[PDB]
Amino acid sequence: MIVPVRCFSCGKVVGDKWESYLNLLQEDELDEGTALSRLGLKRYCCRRMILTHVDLIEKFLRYNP
Amino acid sequence: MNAPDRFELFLLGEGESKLKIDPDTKAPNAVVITFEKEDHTLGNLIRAELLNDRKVLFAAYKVEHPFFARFKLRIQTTEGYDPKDALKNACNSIINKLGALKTNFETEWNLQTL
Amino acid sequence: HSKRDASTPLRSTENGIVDQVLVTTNQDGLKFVKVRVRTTKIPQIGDKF
Amino acid sequence: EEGPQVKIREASKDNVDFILSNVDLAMANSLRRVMIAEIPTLAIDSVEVETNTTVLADEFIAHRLGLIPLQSMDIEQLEYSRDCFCEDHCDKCSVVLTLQAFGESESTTNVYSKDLVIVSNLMGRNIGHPIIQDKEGNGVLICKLRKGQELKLTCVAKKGIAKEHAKWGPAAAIEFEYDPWNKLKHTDYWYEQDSAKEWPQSKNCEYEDPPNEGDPFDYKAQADTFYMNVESVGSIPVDQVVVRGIDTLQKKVASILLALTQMDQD
Amino acid sequence: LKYICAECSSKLSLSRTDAVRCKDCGHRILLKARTKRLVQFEAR
Ligand SMILES: [Zn+2]
Ligand SMILES: [Zn+2]
Ligand SMILES: [Zn+2]
Repeated sequence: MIVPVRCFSCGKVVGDKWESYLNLLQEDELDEGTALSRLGLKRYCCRRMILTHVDLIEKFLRYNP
Repeated sequence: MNAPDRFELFLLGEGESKLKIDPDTKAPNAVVITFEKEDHTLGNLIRAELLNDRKVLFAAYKVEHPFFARFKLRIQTTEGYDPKDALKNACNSIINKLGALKTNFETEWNLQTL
Repeated sequence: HSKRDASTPLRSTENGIVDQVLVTTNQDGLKFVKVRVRTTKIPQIGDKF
Repeated sequence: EEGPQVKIREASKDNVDFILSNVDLAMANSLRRVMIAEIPTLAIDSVEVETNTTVLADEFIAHRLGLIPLQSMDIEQLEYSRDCFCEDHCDKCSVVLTLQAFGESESTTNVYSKDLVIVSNLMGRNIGHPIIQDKEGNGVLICKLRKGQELKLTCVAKKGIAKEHAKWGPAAAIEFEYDPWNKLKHTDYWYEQDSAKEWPQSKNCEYEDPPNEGDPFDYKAQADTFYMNVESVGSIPVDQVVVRGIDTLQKKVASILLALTQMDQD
Repeated sequence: LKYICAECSSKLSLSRTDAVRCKDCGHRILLKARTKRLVQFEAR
C-alpha cells in the first residue's frame, strides 16, 4: 500500500522519511544501509519498517477510476 | 467483538472503588488491598518501597489475570503498627524521591546544550 | 399484501461499511446488483498466524 | 538535591542519554512504564469523511491520521472529552483541524501532514499543530492523489493516553540498562566456549569498574546506577517527556494516598 | 437518485425505469454514488 506512518515495534515516525530514502538511493547513489542510517534509523525494527516496505500505491494510481 | 473497552484499563467502572482494604484471615495483623485500574507500574514500586520499612514483616503484590487491570497487595506489619500507615509512608517516600529526582533532572537539563 | 419479501440481509455475524454498489443489466436483460461491503479486521486473541 | 541523582551524558531535541543514581529498580522501571504509556498527549481520535475518491480506504486513511504526531505542549490545560461538560466535543477539550486535498497536476499529488489546517479556536494554547521534523517541511506522507482524485475530511483530535492507544505515545524507544559487567549476576550468560569473547561489550562498561577475579561475589549489592536514553516523537520535548513522566507517576501515587485519605469516612 | 458510470467520469441521475446504459459512452456498468450523510471513524 503506502509507507507506514510509524514503526510497529518502537513507535518512531517513519512516514516522513520515505521519499527522502528513495532520494538517498537514486540521487546520492547510496546503498540501502547507509541510506537508512542517514535517516536516523539505528534500531533495526525501523530500519526494517522502511527497507521491508513495498510501495504499492504507485501501482494503484495507474487506474483511472 | 468480545474485546473489552480500552479505557477500562484506567477508568473506574460503575461502583468500583479505587482501593479495597480487606482484613487478612491467614496471619494476624495482615491486610490485602485491591488496587483497581492499576498494573505493575504502581504495584512493583509500592511493594519495593514497603520492604524498605524495617517495621514491615511482609509485602507482596500480584496481578491475578492480565485481562483485568488490577492487582492485590498484601501487607503485614509488626504489632503496634497499622499497615495503612506503612502504605502511606511508602507512598509519601515515593513522592518525595520523585520530586527530588524531578528537581535534579530539571537543574541538570538547564546545564546542557543542543 | 400483494408482494412477497425477497430482500437480502447483511451477514448475521459480520458487520462493516458499504464499500461500493454496482447496478447492471444482465445478458438476458435482467437488472442485477452486486454490493461490496468493506470491513477492517484487526488481529485479535485467537487469530491464526 | 538529597535523593536520586541525574547526569545528562547526551542531550538533543529528539534524544536524552542520562544516568540515574541512587534509585531502586522498581522506580526506574515504573518511570520507564509511565514514560512509555501513561502520559497525556493530543492525537486525532475522530475523523469525518465527506468525499474520498483516493485509492486508500476510509478507515485506512483515518488510522493513518490517528498516528499523526500533534503538538502536545500545553496539553495539561486541555481537557478530556469524557470530563468536559459539553456535547461530544468543544474548544476546551478537543482540537478540530480540516483536510482538503485534490489532484491538480498530471503528476502524483502528494498529501502530507502539513496540509492539515487548524479550524478550532486554540485560544492561546500551544496545541494541535502537527509536528514536522521533515527537512523539506512536508511531514508525514498521508496519501497520494492521481489526477481527479479528491480527499475531503475533518479531524477532531482529543486528549488521550498511550495506555488506551499507542497513537497517544509521546516517546518511541526507551533505552534501559543497569550493571553492564553483570556484577550482580542477574543474568547467566549463554555461550559455547568463552563467555566474554562471544558477548559484545556494552558502552556503559566505560562508566563502571570491571570485576576482579581475586575478589569474590558481592551478595549484598543491589542496583543503583541506571543508564537510560529517552527518545521523543515530537509531540512533547524529551525533557518534558521524562519530567511529565515523573509528575504523572507522582500524581497517580498521590491519587492512592488521597484514596486512603477518603476511606476514613464513616 | 443518481449514479456514476465505471469507465468514464460522468454523473447520471437516472432513477428507476431507466438504468442502463450511460450518457455519451455505451457501457452498462453503473455504480452508485456516495451517501451525503457522513460517517465517523475512530482513528485507531
Ligand atoms: Zn522501531
Ligand atoms: Zn468539550
Ligand atoms: Zn459512460
